[PDB]
Amino acid sequence: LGFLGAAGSTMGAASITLTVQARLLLSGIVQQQNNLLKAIEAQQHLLKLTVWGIKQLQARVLTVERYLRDQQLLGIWGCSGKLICTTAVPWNASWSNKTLDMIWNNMTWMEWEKEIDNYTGLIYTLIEESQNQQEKNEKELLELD
Amino acid sequence: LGFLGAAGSTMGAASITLTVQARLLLSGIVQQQNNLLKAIEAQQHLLKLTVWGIKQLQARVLTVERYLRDQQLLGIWGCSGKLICTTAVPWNASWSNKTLDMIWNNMTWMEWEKEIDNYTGLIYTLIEESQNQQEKNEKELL
Amino acid sequence: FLGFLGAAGSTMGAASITLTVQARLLLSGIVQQQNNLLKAIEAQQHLLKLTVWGIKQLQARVLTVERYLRDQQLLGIWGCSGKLICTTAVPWNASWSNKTLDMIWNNMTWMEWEKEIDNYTGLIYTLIEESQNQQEKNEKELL
Amino acid sequence: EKLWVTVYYGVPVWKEATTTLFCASDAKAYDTEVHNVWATHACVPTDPNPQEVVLENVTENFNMWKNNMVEQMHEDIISLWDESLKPCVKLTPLCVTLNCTDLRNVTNSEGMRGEIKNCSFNITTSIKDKVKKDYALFYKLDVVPIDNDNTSYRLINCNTSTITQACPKVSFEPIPIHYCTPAGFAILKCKDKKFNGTGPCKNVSTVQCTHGIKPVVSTQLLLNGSLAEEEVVIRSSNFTDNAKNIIVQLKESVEINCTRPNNNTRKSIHIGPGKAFYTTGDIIGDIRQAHCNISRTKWNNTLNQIATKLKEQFGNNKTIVFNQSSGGDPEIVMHSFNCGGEFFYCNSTQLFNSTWNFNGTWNLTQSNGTEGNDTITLPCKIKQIINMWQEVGKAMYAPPIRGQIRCSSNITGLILTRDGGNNHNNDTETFRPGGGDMRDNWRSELYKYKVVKIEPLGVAPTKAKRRV
Amino acid sequence: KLWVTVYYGVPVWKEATTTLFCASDAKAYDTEVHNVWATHACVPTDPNPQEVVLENVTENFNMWKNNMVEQMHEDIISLWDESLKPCVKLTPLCVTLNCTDLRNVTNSEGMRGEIKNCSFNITTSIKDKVKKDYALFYKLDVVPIDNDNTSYRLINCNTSTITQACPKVSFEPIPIHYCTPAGFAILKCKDKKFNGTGPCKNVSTVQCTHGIKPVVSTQLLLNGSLAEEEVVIRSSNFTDNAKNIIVQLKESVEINCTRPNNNTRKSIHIGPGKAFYTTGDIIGDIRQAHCNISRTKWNNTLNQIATKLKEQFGNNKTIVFNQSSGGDPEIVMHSFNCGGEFFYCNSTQLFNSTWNFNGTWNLTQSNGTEGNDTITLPCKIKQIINMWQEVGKAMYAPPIRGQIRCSSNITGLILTRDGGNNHNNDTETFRPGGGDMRDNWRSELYKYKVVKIEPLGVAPTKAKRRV
Amino acid sequence: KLWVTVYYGVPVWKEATTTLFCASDAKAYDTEVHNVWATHACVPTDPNPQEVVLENVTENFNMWKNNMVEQMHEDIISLWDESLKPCVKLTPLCVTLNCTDLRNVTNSEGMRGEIKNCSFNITTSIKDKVKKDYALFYKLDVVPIDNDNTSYRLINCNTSTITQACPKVSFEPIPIHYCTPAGFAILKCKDKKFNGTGPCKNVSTVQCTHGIKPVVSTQLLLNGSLAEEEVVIRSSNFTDNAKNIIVQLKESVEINCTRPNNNTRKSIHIGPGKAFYTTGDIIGDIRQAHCNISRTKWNNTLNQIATKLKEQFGNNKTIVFNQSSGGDPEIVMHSFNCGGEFFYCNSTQLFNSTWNFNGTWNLTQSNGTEGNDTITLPCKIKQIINMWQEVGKAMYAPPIRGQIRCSSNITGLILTRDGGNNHNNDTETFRPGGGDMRDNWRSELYKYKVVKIEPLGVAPTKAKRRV
Ligand SMILES: *[C@@H]1O[C@H](CO)[C@@H](O[C@@H]2O[C@H](CO)[C@@H](O[C@@H]3O[C@H](CO[C@H]4O[C@H](CO[C@H]5O[C@H](CO)[C@@H](O)[C@H](O)[C@@H]5O)[C@@H](O)[C@H](O)[C@@H]4O)[C@@H](O)[C@H](O[C@H]4O[C@H](CO)[C@@H](O)[C@H](O)[C@@H]4O[C@H]4O[C@H](CO)[C@@H](O)[C@H](O)[C@@H]4O)[C@@H]3O)[C@H](O)[C@H]2NC(C)=O)[C@H](O)[C@H]1NC(C)=O
Ligand SMILES: *[C@@H]1O[C@H](CO)[C@@H](O[C@@H]2O[C@H](CO)[C@@H](O[C@@H]3O[C@H](CO)[C@@H](O)[C@H](O)[C@@H]3O)[C@H](O)[C@H]2NC(C)=O)[C@H](O)[C@H]1NC(C)=O
Ligand SMILES: *[C@@H]1O[C@H](CO)[C@@H](O[C@@H]2O[C@H](CO)[C@@H](O[C@@H]3O[C@H](CO)[C@@H](O)[C@H](O)[C@@H]3O)[C@H](O)[C@H]2NC(C)=O)[C@H](O)[C@H]1NC(C)=O
Ligand SMILES: *[C@@H]1O[C@H](CO)[C@@H](O[C@@H]2O[C@H](CO)[C@@H](O)[C@H](O)[C@H]2NC(C)=O)[C@H](O)[C@H]1NC(C)=O
Ligand SMILES: *[C@@H]1O[C@H](CO[C@@H]2O[C@@H](C)[C@@H](O)[C@@H](O)[C@@H]2O)[C@@H](O)[C@H](O)[C@H]1NC(C)=O
Repeated sequence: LGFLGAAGSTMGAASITLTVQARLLLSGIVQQQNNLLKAIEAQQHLLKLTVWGIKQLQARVLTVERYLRDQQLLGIWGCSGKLICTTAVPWNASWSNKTLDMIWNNMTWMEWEKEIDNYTGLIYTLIEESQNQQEKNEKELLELD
Repeated sequence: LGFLGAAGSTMGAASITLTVQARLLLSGIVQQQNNLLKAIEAQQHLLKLTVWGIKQLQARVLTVERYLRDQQLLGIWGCSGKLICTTAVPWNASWSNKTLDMIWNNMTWMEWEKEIDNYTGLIYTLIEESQNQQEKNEKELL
Repeated sequence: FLGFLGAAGSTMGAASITLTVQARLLLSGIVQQQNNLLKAIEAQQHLLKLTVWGIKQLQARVLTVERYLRDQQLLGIWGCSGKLICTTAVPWNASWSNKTLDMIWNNMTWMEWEKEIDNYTGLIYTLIEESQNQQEKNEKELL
Repeated sequence: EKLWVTVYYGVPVWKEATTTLFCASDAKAYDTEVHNVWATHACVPTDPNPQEVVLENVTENFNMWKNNMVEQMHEDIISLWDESLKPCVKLTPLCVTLNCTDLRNVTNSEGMRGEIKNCSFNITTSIKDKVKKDYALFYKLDVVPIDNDNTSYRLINCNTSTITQACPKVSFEPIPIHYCTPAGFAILKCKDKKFNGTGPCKNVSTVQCTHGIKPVVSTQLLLNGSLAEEEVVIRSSNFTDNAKNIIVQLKESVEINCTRPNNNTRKSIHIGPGKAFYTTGDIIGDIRQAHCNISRTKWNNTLNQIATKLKEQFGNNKTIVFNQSSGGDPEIVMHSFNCGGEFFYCNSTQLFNSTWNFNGTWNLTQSNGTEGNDTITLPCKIKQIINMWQEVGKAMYAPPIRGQIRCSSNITGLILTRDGGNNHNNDTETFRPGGGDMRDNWRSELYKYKVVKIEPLGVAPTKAKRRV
Repeated sequence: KLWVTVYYGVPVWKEATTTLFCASDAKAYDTEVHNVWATHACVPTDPNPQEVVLENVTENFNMWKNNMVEQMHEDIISLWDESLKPCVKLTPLCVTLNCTDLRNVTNSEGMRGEIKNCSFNITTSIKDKVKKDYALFYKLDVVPIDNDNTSYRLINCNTSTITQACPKVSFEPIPIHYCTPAGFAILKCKDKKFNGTGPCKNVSTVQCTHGIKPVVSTQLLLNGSLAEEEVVIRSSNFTDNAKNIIVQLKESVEINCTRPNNNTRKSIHIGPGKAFYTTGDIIGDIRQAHCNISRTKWNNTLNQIATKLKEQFGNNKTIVFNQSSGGDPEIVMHSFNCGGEFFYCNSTQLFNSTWNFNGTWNLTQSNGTEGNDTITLPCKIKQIINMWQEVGKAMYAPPIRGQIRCSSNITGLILTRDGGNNHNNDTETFRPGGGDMRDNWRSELYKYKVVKIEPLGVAPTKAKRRV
Repeated sequence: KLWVTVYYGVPVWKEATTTLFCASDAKAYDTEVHNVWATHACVPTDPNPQEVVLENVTENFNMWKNNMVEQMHEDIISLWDESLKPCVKLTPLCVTLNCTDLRNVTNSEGMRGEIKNCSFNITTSIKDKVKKDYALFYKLDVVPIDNDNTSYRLINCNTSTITQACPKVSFEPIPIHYCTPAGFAILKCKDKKFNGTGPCKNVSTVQCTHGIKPVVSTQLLLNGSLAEEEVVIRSSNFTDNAKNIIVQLKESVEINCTRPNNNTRKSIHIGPGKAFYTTGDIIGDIRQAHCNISRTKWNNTLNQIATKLKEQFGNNKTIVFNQSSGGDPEIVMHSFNCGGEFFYCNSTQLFNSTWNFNGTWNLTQSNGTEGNDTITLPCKIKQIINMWQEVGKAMYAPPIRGQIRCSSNITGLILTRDGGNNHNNDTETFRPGGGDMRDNWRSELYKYKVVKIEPLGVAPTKAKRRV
């Protein structure tokens, strides 16, 4: 339930309000359903070393891996909070030529990130290192004074 | 170590003492025994088999997700930080119309959950939806 | 700059800047994340059922997950969960290595420094937990 | 005019990805401790309320011919069958010369010519000191003639494989299986009422779990599968290539009443330590050949439909011809499938014997009473031994089911092969029934689905900036 | 006016079932026992066990419905299956046997064929030549076929596969601390007296269970635990007769058991390198295996048990200890494993005591310390152990070279109350029971209940979000 | 006054032992050829490995106590066992064999009786007929029994169980990358010359080992890694004797090896679907397998190794290169696998030099191919190969159709310093060694070591908390 099926809508309207409500719905749901089924089956003890059981165990690992890598990344860039955080990293001129309206009201999320793929590693690295190190230095200076 | 010793005590007795501090130590001890065990066995390599290798592996899994599913809950309502955190959700009198004396100085945590068992899921979902309203207010402030 | 633990030969101050890069690869598991995606086979045929490598790879995954989970749990128990760097109310007892900050941040490397402190590592960690418990009791006194 | 990088979690963004799948069947299947069912033991509970969020303004591309899930679950059910029969008896000692009678007797009208066989022999059990003469019953399909001495015979795949009987208790009724994905992954559903199986799909929704899919395996005729919507739909890798099989999904379910009208007493000979070879004891009453009931008009109407469809695909001014399989392994030559566990090889010659015309295909068939459309009866056989489709090795024996057996499958699909014979200036297109490939029988259920991982991380410029 | 407040780390548990792992302290592993019952997989135990006391707690306990009893049952089944899995199947030795009387008539010799020197023909790795040879078998192992006053086989050969237990693997019991994973806890009922299931007022909690020796024994409990201050009777329904009666003793009764023979351990090469192990011969007199019980001590314990059984079924009823009714050898005769060797001991002497409520009187001891202090249990020996749950999967115990000497501690009983026509008489006829390993484990895990830990909690407080 | 400051992601590592996974190149999967005994399970190699260098670091190494050697040793053993375990057991074939030394006395032929046309009687899948079937074997596979001129069997029957390799699975080794799970790292010594134990001048790290081809070779290291500017000699104790001496070469020596026989593979069917693969016959003339080796190249290589050995055992020394003393063919006669067939080559020619005190230094020159007539290696074939550390579990190598062609590069030598009573002579002798998969692993893993990365860190800082 609450699966983000608003890929067709551009970040112009859905991202501002509709997606965040749906995202909170999905995060709570994909947590409630998965762990509900897990608890029920674990009590039943039907789970075993059987072929299907090793498929379930492999998937249980993948869920954990995906969730943990995501949360790690988020915490490694300070955004341990909610789904929307604003970094102090400027937008490089190398990726541009699109107006705020283009990026938001005209470009769908799937289409937008499909042009940033050549720069995804650079953007993610230059976010985590910049803001996190700078904020650590600031905290240290404030505590010293 | 640091196991639920105050579970026989009432909600308030337990809260003013062990729940705030001993339980924090209990989570640390849970990590300490895991840190020692998961290391020493890693210095064995006779582990990670099937007859007991799968048993311990399944247990380690179950610990992992059983802890994450709670971290996730804390994340969905924003309480990823302090173990004790309040909510903007008003406690509806419909859920147990009893005075705070009967709630804390009387009911113990174990019997408290049984009366609130029907409310549990309802309240947990209400807390996250209230967080969404607060997040929209935060966007307005931004 | 340095791809990985380049600041290993560097002192305390130099290694602080690259901490985020070294902390991203803790659970990144980039080599393991992609399975046989190029050949469009998941986990090389679900680890070929339970082949010798299948077991080895699956076990290596849980260790990356539990090791990071344990580290994050430690961060959580002392409060500074999300924060990579956090101050603590624990005064630094002068007994552990009587050295000036200059010698530490400008001369002593992190790898060489965590051979001295190994003796008192657990002591220090528990001191941090009790200081957080003291902070919680002080908060209860305020309430 | 300053834009800063802002991290957004939970962006509606997915990418092509292949992953592990896990089964989910039914709570009712667990109820009554059926156990024998070889597929529901480790399945998780199906969510009673499915989640089918619809996608709007989306035209996702789909390639069912390049579907991961197909191969994934193909090897899954290939291994799943192997694990089920792995603890069961290996019928290695049975590879012996057999003294086989006429039927059992000449107590004679006579529609049989050897189906009972009454193969007798001398075999050794776990007691490795005494030969133990006895006898069992086998349809000619399982007894290969040897030595041409007259009554010398041996099991069909003794010199090519190892025959393992299924554990008698093991029941072989498929139950709906809902593939579900680990979180962070989703299944995209191509909910268009008409899909070529290739190219972009406009009407599109998604599910965290596939709809119920019985892993029914059948050749030529798809049984108890899925129905097409409003129109019969034909999907091929390359229609103009002859080698490519042709998936034909019917929009109409056709009832096929298959039965084994022989009351059978079942005898369990003990061979080896606690290992027991289950075989037929005898047949009570007359033996009647297994038959299947097919409505003539309903089938001919479906024939008209698929014929018009193949004309539309190729040339609307072509003659269509329907022949039977050229030759090869029995599975492809005749419609074979499991019924209550016993396997029936029905000579579906009559099913594909009608040739239509571009000039023809003008009207449909209307029955004038029950005796008008007297249901066609298909000559069906029983093959107890089945070699794995992929490898002649590890052939599996089917324990005989005691007494009466009767099934009522609904034909939901067809498998066809075009032969590029020299009929250029003839336009006479011949299509022959094809099968022998489990993957083809899964492509006919997985086409609408597609697995994509979800990467809910996203970054975009915003005038907002982190406080210093 | 109040708001719900999320509470993490709340003292709340719930009954649940979960995977549990073994833990042996690796003392056996450092010794180098070559993996006994999979000791190389048990994680080392905590140096100091923790048993936090749960004051003001009345947790209900249900030992009969406990999941641990069945989880352990299946895990122990898997252990015994893994042990025999790589071992040598004995399919070729399912043949006809030419057997002598014992070893010779140059023998007093009360034994009447317990060695039955059997000889036969076999096919070794060289699958072209027979090889006559002789090995020794106790009558329990060999069944005679056709009764032509000769010709023998093996009891389960035709209907069941036998697998010889590997000699390198010892079968000595080792303590096991079934430890629960984090987020789960084991509740420990510390009442001085229990009825199997019921509310418990003295309760504690353990991260791992106490060390447990998974011994499979029938009609007796060996190397087990001791009750507190009083013998305790436990049964799901004492009022019905079909259910077994679990008894736990307050004191231990030493059981000196030994095979007093020097045995040469001949090995026969069968197939490609697979060596079937047997007994060459027995140097010296063939003294029958026997067990030593204190006559006074066993009577005193039997009177304690009788008084407890009287309490259960009224003072009016008198307690009768009759011998096992009949059935499989393990049920009819008490049977265990000694030093990797399985015994079979006649239990008639132990269960031949009738107690009248009028005559109960006191306990009978002896000023004399010499004579009438030893109850010698006539023990026979069986190697081919039939599986307890399934007809197939029978196992073979290789003989242990030399004399095998053991000394256990009788720590309880397994009994069966019958529906006799002596109900009008008012006599409770109690007979030894066995054949179910779950009862053996119920005798240990009764005091434990598995509950998960839910640190999540909600609570109305005057506190409100600091927005 | 200072306060503790918890640091996360700090570059501190501690020597650790952990499980590692294999990551072969994407190209190996692209072939679609069935797994080569250890291949498909592996994850694909990351296009470019990260070899981040650790400047200002002097990390100590211990190649002789590295866990990875043992871990991989066990991995390669288990990988072979899993690959050949589903295949056919050749236990039914342990039968008396009637053999002719040569099918035709075509005199001529170098072989005196290598062909040994052995015809046996085997029960087929049909357990009713004995079918006399002929098959071809080498002397190394058949033991003469009964002292009869034609009575033969197999080397490992009563001794061990033979299992043939599945023909579809090939044997061409492929480069493998050992990668650690995240939070762990591999340190690579960058020192041009390394003793293998002690501090490293330049250190680097890789999350993945360089590609290693797990070739198993004796007295030689084939298709192995090379040294830098100088042949390196490593041994835990050079002053010891039993310690095998590892040598890594700086220059690769090409070795061209081929079995020059066109062979047809008869597939005899034995039992229910189990088909044993043998040799139908040899097409054309029969030529013994050989290997070609440059004279000068080998001599100059021996010159460099002899200099290195005088350096490590006193400047004034005379090193005699001799052959193995005796024992199993594995370590006496150099052996390896060419195209999935085992080759045993008598490398007596390689080490037949007495040497001079000052004869060294003048490197010999190639005055034409007539001068440097390439060294010919008398090679044999042993189809039945035995487990190196296990008496049982022997494996049969199916024959390969056609003529095999191989061209590996010599990259290393294994040596054994004998402690002969010749200290006054100062004639150091170094016999070829081998016989241990670990020795091969140590040669390629010397530069690697695995360390857990602890991101948790402590440090006093003036910074305090916010009350
Ligand atoms: C791999 O490489 C090796 C190395 O090149 C090849 O083998 C080499 O072959 C060389 C000959 O071709 C051989 O050289 C001979 O060495 C003999 C002994 O060497 C020592 O002694 C001499 C002389 O020192 C003496 O005097 C001092 C005091 O001044 C004393 O202290 C000493 O103890 C000695 O008494 C030194 O020069 C060396 O350096 C060593 O210390 C010599 O006897 C020999 O001299 C001549 O006599 C030999 C017969 O006795 C004869 O075989 C040889 O050819 C010499 O013949 C002379 O006369 C003829 C005719 O006039 C003339 O054409 C010659 O040119 C020569 O003048 C040589 O000096 C190397 O010792 C030897 N090295 C090794 C390690 O074996 C090997 O072939 C090659 N393999 C391949 C496959 O390529
Ligand atoms: C893609 O999805 C759209 C929307 O569901 C499909 O269009 C729908 O087509 C059906 C007929 O096939 C229409 O039903 C008709 O509705 C009208 C009134 O709207 C009524 O008068 C008719 O009797 C009939 O019931 C339906 O309205 C129509 N929906 C829309 C929104 O136009 C379309 O067929 C799908 N295409 C594919 C390729 O799947
Ligand atoms: C073990 O012994 C206990 C007693 O120590 C038995 O428990 C008691 O059994 C009775 C009847 O089975 C329970 O019912 C009672 O009935 C009267 C009828 O008026 C009612 O007034 C009581 O208050 C109660 O309902 C009783 O609850 C139960 N427990 C106690 C504490 O008495 C038990 O049956 C024995 N066996 C087992 C397996 O526990
Ligand atoms: C099913 O229909 C689609 C749409 O017409 C076909 O896809 C087109 O293929 C042609 C080439 O034959 C291209 O020129 C078009 O651009 C394609 N359209 C798109 C956007 O998909 C598809 O080939 C048909 N498939 C079958 C099996 O007939
Ligand atoms: C037991 O039953 C008694 C019935 O009368 C008794 O009959 C016999 C057994 C005599 O020996 C004597 O015990 C009695 O006269 C009841 O009187 C008695 O209360 C019942 N219960 C007890 C506590 O014994």
